Amino acid sequence: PPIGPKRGAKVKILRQESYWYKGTGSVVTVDQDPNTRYPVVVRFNKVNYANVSTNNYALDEVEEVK
Amino acid sequence: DWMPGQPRPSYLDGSAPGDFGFDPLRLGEVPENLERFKESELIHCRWAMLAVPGILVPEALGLGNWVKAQEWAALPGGQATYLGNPVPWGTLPTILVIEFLSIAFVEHQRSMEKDPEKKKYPGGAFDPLGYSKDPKKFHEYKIKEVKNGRLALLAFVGICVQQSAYPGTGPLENLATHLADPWHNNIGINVLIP
Amino acid sequence: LPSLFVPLVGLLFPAVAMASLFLHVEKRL
Amino acid sequence: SGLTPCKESKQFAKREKQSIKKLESSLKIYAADSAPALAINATIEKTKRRFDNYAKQGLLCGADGLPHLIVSGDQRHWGEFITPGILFLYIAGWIGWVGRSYLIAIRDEKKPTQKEIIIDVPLASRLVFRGFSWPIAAYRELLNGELVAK
Amino acid sequence: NPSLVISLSTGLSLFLGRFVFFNFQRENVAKQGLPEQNGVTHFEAGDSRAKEYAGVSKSAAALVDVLAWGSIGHIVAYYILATSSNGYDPK
Amino acid sequence: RDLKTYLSVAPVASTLWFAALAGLLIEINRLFPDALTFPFF
Amino acid sequence: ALRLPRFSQGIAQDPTTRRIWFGIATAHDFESHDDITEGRLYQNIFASHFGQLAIIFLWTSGNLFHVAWQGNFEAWVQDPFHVRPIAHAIWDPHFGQPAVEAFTRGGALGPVNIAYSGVYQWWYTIGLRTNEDLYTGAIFLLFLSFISLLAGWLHLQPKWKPSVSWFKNAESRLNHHLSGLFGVSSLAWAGHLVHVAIPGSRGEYVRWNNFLDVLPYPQGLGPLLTGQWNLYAQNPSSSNHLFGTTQGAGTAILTILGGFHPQTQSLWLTDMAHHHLAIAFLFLIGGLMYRTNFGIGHSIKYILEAHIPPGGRLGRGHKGLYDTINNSIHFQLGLALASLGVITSLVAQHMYSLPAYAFIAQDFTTQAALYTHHQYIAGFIMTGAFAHGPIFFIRDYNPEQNADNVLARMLEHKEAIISHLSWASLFLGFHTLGLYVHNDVMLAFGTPEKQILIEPIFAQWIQSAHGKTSYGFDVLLSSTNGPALNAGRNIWLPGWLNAINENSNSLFLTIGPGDFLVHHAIALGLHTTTLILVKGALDARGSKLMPDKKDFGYSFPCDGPGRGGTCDISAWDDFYLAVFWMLNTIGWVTFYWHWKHITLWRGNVSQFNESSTYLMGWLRDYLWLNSSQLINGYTPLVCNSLSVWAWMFLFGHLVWATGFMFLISWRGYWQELIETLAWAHERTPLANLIRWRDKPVALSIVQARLVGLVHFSVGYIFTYAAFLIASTSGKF
Amino acid sequence: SHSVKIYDTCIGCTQCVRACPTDVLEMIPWGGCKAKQIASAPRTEDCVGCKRCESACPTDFLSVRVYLWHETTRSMGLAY
Ligand code: CLA
Ligand code: CLA
Ligand code: CLA
Ligand SMILES: CC1=C(/C=C/C(C)=C/C=C/C(C)=C/C=C/C=C(C)/C=C/C=C(C)/C=C/C2=C(C)CCCC2(C)C)C(C)(C)CCC1
Ligand code: SF4
Ligand SMILES: [Ca+2]
Repeated sequence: PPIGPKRGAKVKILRQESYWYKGTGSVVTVDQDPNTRYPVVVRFNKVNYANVSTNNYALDEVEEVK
Repeated sequence: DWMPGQPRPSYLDGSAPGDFGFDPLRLGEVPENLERFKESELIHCRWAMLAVPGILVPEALGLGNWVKAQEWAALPGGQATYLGNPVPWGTLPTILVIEFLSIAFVEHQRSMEKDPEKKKYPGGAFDPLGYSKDPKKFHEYKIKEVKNGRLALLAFVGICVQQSAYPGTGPLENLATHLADPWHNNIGINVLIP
Repeated sequence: LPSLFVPLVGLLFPAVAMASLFLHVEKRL
Repeated sequence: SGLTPCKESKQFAKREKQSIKKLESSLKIYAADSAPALAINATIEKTKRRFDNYAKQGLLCGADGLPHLIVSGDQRHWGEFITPGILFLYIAGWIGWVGRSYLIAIRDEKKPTQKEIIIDVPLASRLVFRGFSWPIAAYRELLNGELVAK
Repeated sequence: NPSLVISLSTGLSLFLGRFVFFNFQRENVAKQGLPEQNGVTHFEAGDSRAKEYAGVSKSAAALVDVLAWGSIGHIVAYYILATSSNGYDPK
Repeated sequence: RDLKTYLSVAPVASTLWFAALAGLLIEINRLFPDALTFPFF
Repeated sequence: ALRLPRFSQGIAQDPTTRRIWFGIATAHDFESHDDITEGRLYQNIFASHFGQLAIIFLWTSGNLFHVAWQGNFEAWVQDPFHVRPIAHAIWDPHFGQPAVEAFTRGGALGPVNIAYSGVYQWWYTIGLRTNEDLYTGAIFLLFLSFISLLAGWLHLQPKWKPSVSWFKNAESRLNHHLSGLFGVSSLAWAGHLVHVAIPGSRGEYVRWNNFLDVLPYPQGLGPLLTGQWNLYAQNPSSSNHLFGTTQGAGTAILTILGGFHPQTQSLWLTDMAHHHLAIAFLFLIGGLMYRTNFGIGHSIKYILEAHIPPGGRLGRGHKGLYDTINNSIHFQLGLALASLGVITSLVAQHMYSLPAYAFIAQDFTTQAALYTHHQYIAGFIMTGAFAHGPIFFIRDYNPEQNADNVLARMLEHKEAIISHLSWASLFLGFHTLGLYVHNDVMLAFGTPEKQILIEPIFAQWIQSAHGKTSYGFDVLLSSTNGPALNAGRNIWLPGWLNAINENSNSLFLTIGPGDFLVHHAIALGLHTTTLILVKGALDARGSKLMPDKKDFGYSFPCDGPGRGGTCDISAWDDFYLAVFWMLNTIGWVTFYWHWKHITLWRGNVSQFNESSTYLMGWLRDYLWLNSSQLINGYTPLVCNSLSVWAWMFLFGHLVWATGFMFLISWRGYWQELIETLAWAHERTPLANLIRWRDKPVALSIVQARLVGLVHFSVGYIFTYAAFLIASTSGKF
Repeated sequence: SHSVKIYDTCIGCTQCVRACPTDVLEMIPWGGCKAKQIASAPRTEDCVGCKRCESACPTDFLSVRVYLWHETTRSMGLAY
């Protein structure tokens, strides 16, 4: 089947070291490629210290939230 | 529900004796703790059942006050008395030692129990009449005990509170004071101002 | 007048100390 | 309350007396019918009124001769602290509650920061009087007061 | 009051220890166990319990027990001796 | 001009707000000076 | 190794001058040294501890030697009220003729310094009377200082070094420190008092030559073992008693009179002998709680494991917390410093109010000096306590082994702790400053009646509860129908009530609205300094700006200009920030103390009570006013004996401002400057014959903040000390 | 010299390598991301520690880190 969380779905970050740690964001796409350590690119409404609004995460680093 | 329309907490299914599903703080969520509590309520109650009469009856006679009896202890020599007679064992050090030694032993004895402190219903030499022979009958009695025990604890309190404010303590007396003019003599006067 | 221990503490000890530290510090084993 | 009421304090009277003499002294150079004179006489009348009110409102005074405030909660001095305070907390609560009503109205929108640097005055004027009943924030607290995520 | 008071208190205390509170106190000691840093404490430490000195022929009590109860005994007793002569007076 | 209204409500909104507040406070004082307490109850 | 510092290879390979600088500031950080083991760690510390004790014993030995050799003491004993104690002699060839004249005081033969540490009153009270006593005492400490070095050297030898598990035997050490180090020491101190100190205050000299065939008491130890101890309080010293003499002398050795000896204005010697004897009991019995080798006692671990509130509102409570502390020396130092910092302030606040040394209260400069002394020591100790706390979190804290216990939950809700400390600081700051400024405007507009002067009735109510007659109130011990009063009736109360209601002493001084404001300043100082320190501790292991602040250690310069910029983001750096605030806090405390007291000694508590409510008053009537005799130490017309304090006063200002350079200007500027000087030296004839062995570089980023802070602190301490002593001693 | 590490969190943007003033990093083939490349610190002896690399990383958390270590002439940026 398709690999990760749906595209529309919003997720909760589990990185700990991420700026948007216990917060949420929406997934843009999921790299379908195995070997790729961190796919699941996500974007956030608010910018981080480095002025960027998107980052990639591991599969176990995100929880679908509703 | 014994708060009329309030859901009963999960643990209390109303099977316990004296179980009216009252535990706004849920100090009984823990089973180990609650069991301890059931034991304590009874203990506290048993004393209370004893204390009110202890406090109330002598006053009907020459007690004057539960407070008054304690009065001698403060001054040297006491000697204190039970019924107009000093001693035996009149002085405070002797009583203190006798009490501490006699008591500690009895209670600690309790602190050697399993099977729920014999279910806080030991029934050994204690149930000579063996009221507990019948299980159905035994249960009814427990309810009587708890309700009665609770009634007693509540009363003790009032005595202390009443005793407070009215250092001219007269638990039995106050009642009179209430009786005389119940309308202008009530706690109300005590809850407010001169 | 023993108060002539002052220069010793005041100057001699410091000079010796400094020279020694300086040497230990610049040493290359 | 180791103090003495101001009405019956000598030091409190000496201050009113000394102050008026200082202003009256200045009164001398300007002569009578004059602008400064009327200005000084107005300060003198404002001075008398001040001390008069303090005594009138039962404020204790200290050996210094100056009123001191009781904030213990004593009933005779609620005017000193408690009454004005409640007044404050009402206003402070008002401002904060209205300010928080604006951010929530703004939050789900376009560029939310755009209305934080350029105020939506129609929206603000709509929300300002909601602070009048802000202590019914309590009833929001019974449900949606603060976020559960944290 | 005489020196006799010391004896009764110490005697009673000892009595209390040997026949009343004795079973319970041990129960607690077993549960508490000895101190352990990461586990046991004898492992370095040079110093460890003295099993022999601890052991006694009486059916239950040991010398160390004697020391403690006696001490409480003496202390409680001396406590009563002093409060007597103070002749402290309160309202 | 929509836009002019837009220049306004910027931090000019702060000054118009505080100037109004300052005025109100000043008049209150002019009316009720030297108040160390609330004496109406 | 190869060269200094050879506890660190990587720092010795530094070709710059930084190797020397950093070689000195890391000499005691044993854990960061090369090839360090847990064994060598505990052994180095243990040895350092003996070295420290050796210095302490040696230091006091010096004071004793010099007081005996260059100080009067004996002259001071005859006239305590009218003789200035001498610190030591002054031998300075730089001294001009006037300076030698101006400084020869106290009836000395040459120029001398006047002691303000109060060792004279201490040793007189203690029993010491002549110089011979002081010398043998100095010898004894010189001896103790030797056996300290000797013991430190001994346990560094392989056959006497203690194992690490020996150091981790907590219950044994506690059983001995409570029972022996605290108890027996205190017990034996009361012994000195009833043998030497108390009889010495009654004219009879009891030294080593005659303390055997001489009784401390007529009944002589009979009643103690009898049980009738009350006999030792049968005949106390009279109210007309004179210290050092038999006029009014009693026989009692253990009392509880309370209050002060009328002549000396200090606590009764018979009150203090009793005090330490009673202390030694709770300590002696107290040091038998934990388990050793006799089958009785407590397992400290097992207690902590057992203290978990059901309903898990504290999670797993204190489980695993035993090893968390016993394995981490920083956690232990943190606990030690915090506890020690509190009782250091406790000492300060009790020795000015309840003097224990004969004739110490009359010496106002000494009283001012000692109070300020300890409050700064306490302050510094407190920041250190909050420094090793962070260090612990970084170096020793094990997250998995502290899973869900009270320590972990701290980090778990750290944002909540920090934000509220921020609120408390903001609340106190906005209003304390607010009220001060409001009052200054009123004084400016010439209307002091418009001030906001809040009466501190809560604290006034406390003083009343203690028995102070002022304010009225009719509280406990201030009311005739009080169970608390009649209970202590005619024991310690007559002495206490008399002392608390004496208008001379500093026993619970009268407080007013001016006292209200400064206390909130004090409250502000405490909350902010704590806010800084605990924000530092709880963020030591990371934040959102720097998730991995661990891995980088306690002290690092920064994390660069990226992510917005990260200067002063290390836990070491908020320590650095907090010291400023702690200096500000203690400054407010000592300003408060010293102004209240000089006005009291001057008989003018009015000036304090009316000027401490507005800040101009502090500047004008405290600082500007009392600076008069100080800044006139030397003059275009003359020099005084206060000249040294005038010089030090500027010295303090100089060091203070010099530190501003290191704190305001940062490194890149100086590095580029030095490299232009590197060019100069090489291109200068006759000078380039001489080459540097260490490459000249700018001080590092952290080093700058350290050097800057030290200057700021040294200036701070030396400036106020110059003012405190001069303004006081100039007037007395 | 200083210590510089890279993490599989790297996306192969290559910006740090472009940011470095002393040629410490370089890119090497990899298969953990769509760019198929990852940074490397084969010459940490020439690093100065200015962190221009870190200042240029777009990973949520830096994928390139610089741990300032023992100081050498090279790291101290000395022309003398
Ligand atoms: C405790 C340390 C200490 C001591 C004991 C001295 C002592 C002295 N200083 Mg120095 N000084 C010091 C610290 C000290 N100072 C510090 C920290 C500073 C920096 C602020 C100075 C700055 C300073 C200045 C600017 C001057 C002095 C001068 C003097 C002399 C003034 C007395 C005089 O005129 O008699 C006698 C005057 C003489 C010239 C006699 C000369 C002494 C003979 C030549 C000694 C022989 C040389 C000696 C053996 C070599 C040292 C060897 C040793 C390092 C191993 C006196 C010897 C004054 C001075 O020396 O005059 C030129 C002077 O100008 N001092
Ligand atoms: C029981 C007391 C105690 C002990 C044993 C320690 C022990 C330690 N500390 Mg702690 N500390 C303490 C109290 C203590 N501290 C207090 C009270 C504070 C608050 C001021 C601190 C604040 C502190 C910080 C910020 C740090 C430590 C660090 C350390 C560790 C390294 C020490 C070192 O080698 O540097 C050697 C120290 C020196 C060579 C001293 C030079 C600098 C001093 C301050 C200047 C001297 C003052 C000045 C010259 C006075 C003369 C002026 C003149 C005009 C009269 C070591 C474990 C460091 C650490 O965590 O390890 C990485 C660390 O950075 N401490
Ligand atoms: C006198 C100089 C000064 C002042 C006023 C402050 C003030 C403050 N410090 Mg700083 N600090 C200082 C020196 C100073 N510090 C120095 C030299 C250092 C060493 C680097 C530090 C290091 C330091 C640290 C590490 C921290 C602070 C914190 C704070 C805040 C503490 C909370 C508080 O008081 O709330 C009240 C606010 C004030 C007292 C300042 C408000 C000023 C006025 C009254 C505001 C009103 C403006 C008015 C309308 C006029 C407007 C002018 C117009 C042009 C707009 C407060 C803002 C702590 C903090 O951030 O708190 C959470 C914090 O952690 N300080
Ligand atoms: C009886 C009495 C009393 C009492 C009181 C009390 C109860 C007390 C207290 C007290 C207290 C309550 C105190 C406290 C404190 C504290 C502090 C000062 C702190 C600290 C700290 C620190 C510094 C820490 C650190 C750390 C960290 C941060 C991390 C981890 C580790 C550690 C822990 C190290 C009164 C007065 C009422 C009355 C009279 C008598
Ligand atoms: S730090 Fe500066 S030098 Fe070292 S690698 Fe990153 S960029 Fe190159
Ligand atoms: Ca006093």
